[PDB]
Formats: sequence, structure tokens, C-alpha cells
Amino acid sequence: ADGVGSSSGNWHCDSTWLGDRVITTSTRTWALPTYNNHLYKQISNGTSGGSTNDNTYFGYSTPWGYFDFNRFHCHFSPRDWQRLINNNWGFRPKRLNFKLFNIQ
Amino acid sequence: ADGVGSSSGNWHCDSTWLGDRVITTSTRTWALPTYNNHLYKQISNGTSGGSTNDNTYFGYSTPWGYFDFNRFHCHFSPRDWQRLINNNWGFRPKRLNFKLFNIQVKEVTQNEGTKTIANNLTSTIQVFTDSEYQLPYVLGSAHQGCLPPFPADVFMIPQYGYLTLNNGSQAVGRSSFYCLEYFPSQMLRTGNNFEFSYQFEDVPFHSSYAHSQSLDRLMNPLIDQYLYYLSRTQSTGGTAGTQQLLFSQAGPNNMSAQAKNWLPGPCYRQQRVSTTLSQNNNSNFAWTGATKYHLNGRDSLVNPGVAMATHKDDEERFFPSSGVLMFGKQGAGKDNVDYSSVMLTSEEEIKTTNPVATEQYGVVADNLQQQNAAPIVGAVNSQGALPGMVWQNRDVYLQGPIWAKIPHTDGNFHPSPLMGGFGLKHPPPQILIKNTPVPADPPTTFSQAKLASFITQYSTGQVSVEIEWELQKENSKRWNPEIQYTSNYYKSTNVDFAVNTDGTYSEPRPIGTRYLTRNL
Amino acid sequence: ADGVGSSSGNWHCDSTWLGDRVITTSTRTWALPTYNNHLYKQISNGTSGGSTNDNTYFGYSTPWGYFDFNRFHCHFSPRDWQRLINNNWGFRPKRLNFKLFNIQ
Amino acid sequence: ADGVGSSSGNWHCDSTWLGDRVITTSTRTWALPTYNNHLYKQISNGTSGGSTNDNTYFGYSTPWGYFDFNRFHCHFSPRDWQRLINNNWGFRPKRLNFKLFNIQVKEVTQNEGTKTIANNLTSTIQVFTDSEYQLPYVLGSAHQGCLPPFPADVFMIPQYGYLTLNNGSQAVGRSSFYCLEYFPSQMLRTGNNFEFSYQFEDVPFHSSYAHSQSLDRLMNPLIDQYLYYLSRTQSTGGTAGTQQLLFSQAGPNNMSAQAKNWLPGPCYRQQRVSTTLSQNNNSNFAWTGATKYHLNGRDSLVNPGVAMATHKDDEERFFPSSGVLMFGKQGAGKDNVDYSSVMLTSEEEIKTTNPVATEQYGVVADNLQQQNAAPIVGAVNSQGALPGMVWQNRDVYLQGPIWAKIPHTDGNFHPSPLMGGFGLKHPPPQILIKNTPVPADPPTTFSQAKLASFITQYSTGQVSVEIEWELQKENSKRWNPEIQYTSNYYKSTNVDFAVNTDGTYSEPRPIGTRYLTRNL
Ligand SMILES: OC[C@H]1O[C@@H](O)[C@H](O)[C@@H](O)[C@H]1O
Ligand SMILES: OC[C@H]1O[C@@H](O)[C@H](O)[C@@H](O)[C@H]1O
Repeated sequence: ADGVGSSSGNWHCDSTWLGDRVITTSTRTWALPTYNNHLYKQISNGTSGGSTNDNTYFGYSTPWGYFDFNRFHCHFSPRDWQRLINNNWGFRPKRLNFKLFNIQ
Repeated sequence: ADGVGSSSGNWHCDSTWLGDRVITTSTRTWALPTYNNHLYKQISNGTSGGSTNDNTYFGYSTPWGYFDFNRFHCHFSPRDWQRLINNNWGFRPKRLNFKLFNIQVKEVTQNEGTKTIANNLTSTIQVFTDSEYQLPYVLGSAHQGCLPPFPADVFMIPQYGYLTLNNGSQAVGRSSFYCLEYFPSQMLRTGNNFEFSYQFEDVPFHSSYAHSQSLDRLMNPLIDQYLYYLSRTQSTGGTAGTQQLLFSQAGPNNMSAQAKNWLPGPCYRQQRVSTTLSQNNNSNFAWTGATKYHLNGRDSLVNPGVAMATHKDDEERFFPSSGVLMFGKQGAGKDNVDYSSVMLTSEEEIKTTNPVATEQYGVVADNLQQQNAAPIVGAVNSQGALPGMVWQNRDVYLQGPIWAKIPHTDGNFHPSPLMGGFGLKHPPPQILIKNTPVPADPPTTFSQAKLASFITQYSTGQVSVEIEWELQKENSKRWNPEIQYTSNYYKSTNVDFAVNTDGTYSEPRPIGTRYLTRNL
Repeated sequence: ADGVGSSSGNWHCDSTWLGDRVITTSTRTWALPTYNNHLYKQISNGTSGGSTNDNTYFGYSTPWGYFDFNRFHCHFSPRDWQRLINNNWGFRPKRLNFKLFNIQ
Repeated sequence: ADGVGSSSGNWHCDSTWLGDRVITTSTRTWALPTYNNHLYKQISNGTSGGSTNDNTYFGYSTPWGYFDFNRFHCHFSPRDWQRLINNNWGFRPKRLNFKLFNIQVKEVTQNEGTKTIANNLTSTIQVFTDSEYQLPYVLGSAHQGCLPPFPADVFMIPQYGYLTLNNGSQAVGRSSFYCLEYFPSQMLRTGNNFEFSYQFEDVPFHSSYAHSQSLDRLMNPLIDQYLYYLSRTQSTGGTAGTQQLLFSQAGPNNMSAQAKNWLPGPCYRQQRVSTTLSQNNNSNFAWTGATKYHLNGRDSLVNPGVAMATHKDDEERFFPSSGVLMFGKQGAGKDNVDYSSVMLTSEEEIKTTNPVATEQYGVVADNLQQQNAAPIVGAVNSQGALPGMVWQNRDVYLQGPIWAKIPHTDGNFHPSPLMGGFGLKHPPPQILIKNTPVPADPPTTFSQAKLASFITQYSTGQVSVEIEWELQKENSKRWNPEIQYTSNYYKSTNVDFAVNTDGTYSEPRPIGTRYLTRNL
């Protein structure tokens, strides 16, 4: 069972090269602050200031944060990238699996 | 189930002597700090400074720490070592079992000048083993930081770093960088425990015994040999010295001339240093007159060197300069400490099969004789392996290393460590451990820069390592009593191998493993 | 059945990379002359001539010829050698198969 | 069993018309020489000579030859082509079958001035196919060397070479070298035969038909549209021209103003050249005024270009400079041959859905109007694809290529060849063939140098290629008679599509595939 005195999961970083599949995995440690003092806030930029008409926007900034893994260097070491680009014509993602654990 | 209020495991220290097995176990308490503020750091030393070309290095120092149990005194009490070396010809490890348990993790903070420490229940630690030997193997270099010899001491886990190819202080193209967070590891909170098992690959018994016969004396003292040797090349007793070839059978009278099947082990000479000071030369020859090997433009002192007898008969005072292992007495400084502080080990017992470290291997001819030219025989300082050659490995000690990792290479010759030990192609996996970093409060506005501010933290806990040793029982028909390792009978200020008035454990002398005799 | 009007075998050159095996094959065209007019001949070199004592030999030269494939470049294209040395720590031969065919 | 005295296969030429399938087959006799004296040779052309930067290349010419059947006239007699184009809307290939048989191999020698040729029974040939498309695919570039149109001719197999990345005449790092002996191939003596089967990937029917409606006339001529357009921006009939917006429904009166769902196909303009000479300008604009595309610093003429109508109504004499395929009449020189020798193909039938090659695609506005500024409308010379746009592919011809290989790339837009044909991602494998070299007598003393002296040799034999075509039958309610392809009724000096007095077969005119009509 879960508790304050038992870890939620384990650290994992690997590249498993098997046949035509390569399974890359990465684990990181993150810190999530409190944004906007827990407020949604209208944010906007008008042409009234030094801004031009091209740079104007209207939107909202939330308290919520989000994870972005969308860059390759997250999932590949420079060596794992070298095996990839040297030996292979093409690659495409199949499936991903995502985990939060060990929350302080 | 695990929890903050239940212990992970139990304390165990024993030696279980059963038949041909002895299972030794040890438990210690450790404290693992935070190294490098959770940073990998290039470290290097160039010749630009006062350093020479020999002392240059390039490498990385990690945050990770590691356990080193590689010394014998970790697994044996001085009494358990005495049962071992007195009653047994040989021993080799079979399997080991290793445990982390009872993990406390504590955050320490500074307020003005006062320090305070408090449990952090939710913090973790990361522990993996390299089973596939995919890391620089840092054990077997005889570094400090082993579990204490005495079970009541708490020890500090050493930092893990490694060295890589260099040119000067600069790195070459084949230099490798290993990120240790890139392995799978297990993360443990205060209720979790870590364990794994390991099984040693079959390895020849360390031979603990001395030969009761020297190598050249294997002959029968009573009987002559049917072989002949060339005794005299010149006419004897005649008024003219006209040469004539005369032959003789060797016998009890001249044994040095008999034909022999075997030759002493290989010889790579050392410089001779006398403990009596007035005998040694006046100069500093320690580095200059040293026996060195030259590898890639760097002269590396040869230490301890190939196994070779320390000194010949009735010379106690001489020892090879780099030839012998040297252990310090308790509380010995690290720099230019006097002779009285170190404990010099000595090999008496390999004099039979091995040459003396400080003397020539032998003598060979330098020329082809003629009626005109006299024969000239040169000395052999260095001798590699020859067919029909036998030698003994260096003796293991209670303070010395247990094993070393045989490098992975195309070829090797008699792969046994020169420090003594068990050469292993797949030694016990080295166990890496680190405190998982906990960030200090991040800013309220996002910034890409990585978080450099962490909570000061350290973890403590209990570690158990249990090795199963296989014994080779002594079976011998010797009539007269053996030499044994015995503690001193006469009174002493304080007991040997025991704590002093102030609580400091100390080992008085190095204890070699070979008191028993065999026939060569 | 064999005959003057049917080929004995087929041309084959490949490198088949499968798992931990690589099967390399090579086919060449050879021409075998008639040596020594079908004679065994003593051949020797003495120190009598300008030769020194180190260069002297005694032996026989036969009519027979022989095949030597013993060099790597016979069995690997420079690309097949590149796949080999870049991706792999070690290699050792397992078995070979050898053929003469299409004899004119 | 095979042997020197039994034939490998039989002659076959037919067209089997059954239902929706037509199986056409052809057999020819070929002669394959020895190219490059059995050598691979770097070939290149630099700008150092009179060449320009556009004409530079780097590549290799091999000994290997190859079969090219890629032209229609190989697989169809002019009558079989007439049944096809008259009775059928569309056709696409299904599968082909290919055979080598009846192989003679002959060695020729020179003695003084007299030549003699004699069978070599033991010599072989090497034939492989690239099934996996691991070679430069040299077919589809409309090179010469196809099987003759007329079955009685013997043809010479063309040499195989390929081009690779270059910078000037020099080769860059990504330049590839392909050794063709490095594939598995089959070696055939005079009794052996070679065969393989191939099955075309599903491909849209080539559309052989013309539209009976222009694209803009799809409207009902009787009825008005309920939509309105802006007819007049100015007050009409008044003494003052003060602007007023006035709207109107388009109808039979003004059709050009109606709202339409679809737009003509894309336009990339060509220069207009008139067959009547006095109308064309006096200068050489052929290269200078040409429509070119600029790729990697090299200007490459756009030929034939995107499918676009040759000329508009009641202009016969104008044709786009590079826009049309151009075939030569029998016995036409390769350099600066007069207009009367070439046969210009023309697209009449795509005028409905496609823009004229020599005129603008349309007109768009160049400015935002104001009371101060007058509206200015610019011409659109080049127009890419827009939504709601329809076009016809270029018409295949009896002399033209059947297919081309769709390059392997991340993306393509409507991958159909601009020469016309069937774009295929995996076209028929190109078949390579070579004479296995036979050495001339080697020296009697060994020498490492490769053997440069070979027996002069060549091989001949029979080749059969059989393609199964799928037909799309014409089903139409049209009342009045179609246009058909008909041979001339009036008397002639010699029959069209038949041999002349001297034995030379000739094709009088290119025969386009679309005589039938459909509704657009
Ligand atoms: O000056 C004596 C010193 O010489 C150096 O070359 C060496 O690094 C030291 O170990 C010591 O031998
Ligand atoms: O001088 C006219 C020539 O100009 C060159 O640039 C071109 O290679 C030729 O095709 C021809 O156009």
C-alpha cells in the first residue's frame, strides 16, 4: 500500500534497442510553484503602448502548469541519437507511457 | 507492510563456521552526504602548474557515492581471521548478499548561527548496481572509505568519480562521459529496503601456506644423479694449464650443480632500502632510483610490483623500495609520515619459489668464448616468463584488498592482482547511492535556468554484506608443530585489536595469511 | 543434369545482416594458367651469389595453383566494413562455404 | 532437359482481347555487346570546357546493359492501339511477365583483315533484376534503346550508367558508387532461360477520352441563377457619373458572369512559338526566352511541363516552346533537324479543364481601390494549386513512355509523370544483363595486376515481355457518332505504319489516346 514512508515508483532511464523498436525512457525531478496566487488573469497587449498592430494579443494566464517533453533531446542521449541517425533511414513514434511519482 | 514506524531489517554480524564453508556477515551504520551540490564536474590536472607530466589527469566527479567493502577486515574479526589462517590452506569467495535498510533521511538548515536537523519523511535515495559493468570500475584501486574494521563505527560513503583518456589536462576524442542518472535505479523512502545477491565466478583458491621446501632443494640428499655436468674445463694438478673437458655427477657434495626441472618465478627488480638509516645512501633516491614503468610518455612507479621475496635469509632490515605493501598505524598522517607510523608487510614465505625483490634473477653469458677471449657473464635484472617456471602470488592481508577486476582485454598473463586478491572478470557489482535532490522554493515567474538552490540534506542507514567463503581444509602428515598466529603472552598497556582508553580501535600489525606449510 | 550448355551455379555477392550474424559472400572470375610446364622444380638460393646467409632458401615450386581469400577486403565492401566497425565490439568467423562453378 | 540442341522457349506475339482484360505480348531478338571492356568508368563533364554550369554531371558508366520496354509501341501494334483508344475510356496495367531464352553467345576474333565469328558454348551471361529498387532507376527518362516497334527488327541493348551528386565535375561526399556485380544474379549458358513475374500496384486508370463540356459551361443554358453579382459600379444613363452599386442575376445573356463551383487546373506558362516562320520574332529565344526552373544553381528547361492545352480555338499554328512532346519521323538526325522531321504532339482535348500553355491563367487585382486611385489588375502567369481545382493529365501516345518511378520522398502532389504515364512507387524492376568476361591467356608467371586482356565476345537471344492490361469499357448514351482514329481513305505512295520499299518501318504520326467523349 501507499504511504508517506514508501516510494511511489523507481528511477528509469534507458534506451532499449531491440529489432526495429527502440524504447527510450527518461526520468527527471521537477518543481511546480504557485502561479498567479491561484488566480486566472486576463492578459492582453494593445497598440496603445509602443506595441504595433502585429504584436497585440488577448488571452488568459492560469495557475496551472504543464509538462512539455516535446523536444528530442529529452528522450535521447547524444549517443542514442547517434545510433539512430547513423544506422536508420526512418523512425516514427508508436506509443508513450507517462508517470508522476514520489511527490513531495 | 513497510512504514515510518517499522524497521526495515535487523542487525547482523556473525561468522558461521560449518564444514568447508564459512559465512561471514557484517552490518554497519553509514552517512551519505550531498556531493558537488548535485553536480557533475569536470576535474583535471595539467602540467601548467607545479605538476609534472606523470601526474596529469582528466575525469569527472559525480554526486553519487558508493559502497566499498573490498577489504578483508570488513568481513572478518581478528579472531575469525585467526581461525581462518591457522586451520586452512586456502579460501575463496562463493556468493555474497547485500542489504540497505533502516534509512533515515534528514534535512539540516541554518538559522543565524544555530544548526538544527529534522526528519524528512518523504525524501528518497537512489540506489542502483552496475551488473553489466557499464561504468568505470573504481574498486580494487585500494582507495579509502571501506566499511570500518570495527562494527561500532559509523562511516562516511565516499564520492564516486572516474578518470578518462587525456592529453595533458585536455580531453581527447575518445574521452567518455557517463551520466549516472541514466541507469535504472531504485528509489527508497524510509520504509523501503534494498537487496541483491551475487555469485562469484569460479576462481582458484588463494593459497595460504608456505612451502616447507625451497625450489632448488627438491632433490634427494642421499643419492647421486645419473646426469653429468661440466665440472672443470682445465687440466687440474698439472704444471701446464692446458684445457681439458672433465665431467662429474652432481651429488650431496655439490647440490648447486645438480640438474633441476624447474626455475624461480619471474623477476622485475626493486631498489633496496634499509630500515637502519646509516646504511642507506645520503640523497633522495625515492623517486629517482625507483623502479618505474613507462606508459604513454608517463613514468608510473611500479607498486607493489610482481610478487617477489622481500629479503633473503638473515636480512631483516632490507626491504624493496616500492616492493611491499605499506599500511599505516591508526592515526597516521597522509604526507611524509615517519617510518614508525607505517606497518611494512614482508614476504618471507615466497623465498622458496620466488626471487628476492632486491637482487638479480641470475647471470647469463654476454659473449661467445674463444681461446683469445675470456667468458663474460652478464646479470639479469629483469626476467619475463620462461617455460618450467613457478611462482607464488602475493599474500593477502587482513587490511588488504579482497579482489580486483581483471581488465577486459584481448590477453593477459596469469591474471591475478599485484596487490594480492582474487582476480575476477566480473567482480561484485559496485553499488552507487545518492540523495535525490529536493529543490528549494522556485520563483513564482517561470525561468528556463535550471534550479541551483536545494535543501541541504543527508541520509543515514544500515548496510549488511554477507559473503559465503569456501575453505580448503589442511590435511598434512607433518610430525612437528606448525607455526601459528598467536597473540602476545606478556602483559600490555592495552589489548591488541581492541579499543584504547579514548575509544579508538586500532590494528597493531598486518596479519599475513600464510602460517601453514606444504611440500613444494 | 550437368552439360556443356547449362550453367553450374549462379553469381552471388551479398552481405546479409541478421541479428548477431552477418553472412558475407563473394563471387569472382579467375584464370588459372599452366605453371612450370607441368613440372615440379627444386628452387633454391645460396650465399654463393650476392645473397647473404639470411636470404638463403631451399624448396619446391609445383604446377599447382591455390586460392587465397585470406584478406578482409575480399569478403567486405567498404560499406559493409563500415557497418561492422561502427556498430560492433567484436566479430569472429563461424563457418564458410566455397564453390567452383562455370568452368571454361 | 536443357541442352545446346534444344530451344529454350517459343516465339510469342499476340493481343488477346477478353472481356475487360487485354493481354499483349511481344518477342524480339537482341544483341548485347561488351561495354567499356568490362570496366566501370567514372564519367563527368565540367564547366572547364565549353560546357556551362547547367550541363555539368558526375556519374559512372558500367559494363552492364539493360532492357527498356517502357514505350507503348513495344506492346501494341498500331491496330491493337486502335482497338484500345476507340472502344475504351481507360486502361491500366495489371501484371507483366518477362523471359530470356534461346541465348547464343559468340566469340569474334581478328586475323589480319578478316573477321570470323564462332559459337562459344561454355560462356555465360549474368542477368539480375533489382526487385528492391536498390539501384538508380534509369527508366522513365525517355531514353532510346527500347524494343523496336516492329517485331522483325533486331535491337541493341543499351549501356547502363547513372548520375550522382556533383559540384562542378567533382564529386561530393554523398556521391554513391554502385558495383553491379555486387548483387545476386543468375548466370545462363545457351540452354538456360530466365523468367520472372511482376504485378503492378493499384493505379488510377489513364483516362482516354475528351470532355464534351468545357469547365465553365457546365451551367444550364435555359435558367437564370438565383445568385447575384456586381454588374455595374456607376450610375448608368445619368448626366453625372456618381457611383452607385447595382447588382444583377447572371443568366444565358452573360454566362461569363455566373458563379461557378470549379476552377481550371494549375498554370505554369510557356513561350509561344508559331509554325509559320514570319510570325515568330527574329532572334534566338529558344534557350533565352525559355521557361526554366532553377534548381541548385542550375537552370533546367521545363519540359514538357505541366499538362496544359497546346493552343486555344482556331489557332493551329502556335505551340508552347517546351510544352509539347516532340517525336522525330523515321531517320531524323539528332542535332538541329528541321521542323519537317519532328512530329509535334498537341493537346486539343484538355482545353476544357486546362488552361492554354501560352496564355495567362487569369487576372488578379494589384491594389486596393480608392476614390483617388483607379483599380489595377495584374496578370497571373504562374498559378499553383487552389481548392476546387480540376485538371487532366497529359495524354499518353503510342510512341510515349508507359510509366515512371515516383521518387521516394516525404511528399508529392498528384504524383503523375509530366511526360504522361502511370506514376508508380514500385515500377517494373529494371533488368540488367552483361556478358561474363572470359580472360585471354594469362602469363605463365604470376602477376598481381588484374587481367586486362579478354576475348572479344557478344551474345544474342530472344526476349519476351507480356503485359496484362485492364480496360474500362465505354458506356455512354451519346446519340451522335464519336470521333474515331481512322486511317486515310485516299491512295498513298506506301501504306502507313508499314515497311517501305527498302524495308524500313516507319510511324507516320503520333497517335494520341483520347478520341472518346465524356461529360465533364
Ligand atoms: O622530487 C621527488 C618527486 O619526483 C616527482 O617526479 C614525483 O611525482 C614524486 O612522486 C617524487 O618522486
Ligand atoms: O545558346 C543557346 C544555348 O544556351 C545554353 O545555355 C543551353 O545549354 C543550350 O540548350 C542552348 O539554349
